[PDB]
Amino acid sequence: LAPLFGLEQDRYMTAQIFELMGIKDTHKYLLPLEQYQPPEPSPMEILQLE
Amino acid sequence: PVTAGSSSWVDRTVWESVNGTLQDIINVFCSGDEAVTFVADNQQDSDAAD
Amino acid sequence: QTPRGMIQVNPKQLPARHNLQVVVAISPNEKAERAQKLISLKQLIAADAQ
Repeated sequence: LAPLFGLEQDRYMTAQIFELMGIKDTHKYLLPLEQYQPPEPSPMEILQLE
Repeated sequence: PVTAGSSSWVDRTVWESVNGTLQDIINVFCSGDEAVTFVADNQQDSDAAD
Repeated sequence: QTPRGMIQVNPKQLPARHNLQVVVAISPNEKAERAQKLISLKQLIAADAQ
């Protein structure tokens, strides 16, 4: 079921959770999805690929 | 204080009752580190409640 | 704290009561429980790499 349950879903979920107990997650706790831009590949990843 | 021979002592229900309920109101509302904490419905304004 | 320095928040900029839930009669130790909630949330969020 992971294929559906990716990133956004997870963040929403977790948030909700938080939002029940610790509210303002947005900006001190968990980076907002709009800005959670994917990581650049490492030199170790790249050199092993080539 | 009805008459000199009557030994007009007076009971203190009312007083032992008030201090009772007062004991508990203070224990409940003035006990905490704080009086109140606001809470928001949205992460949009969570940063203001504080 | 982000720049660490009084932001003169035009108060009128604030939200309305409409949006605001208030609570009273806080436990003197709400701190500790909030903290344990946070560390539990932390173990959790660490558990999932996504």
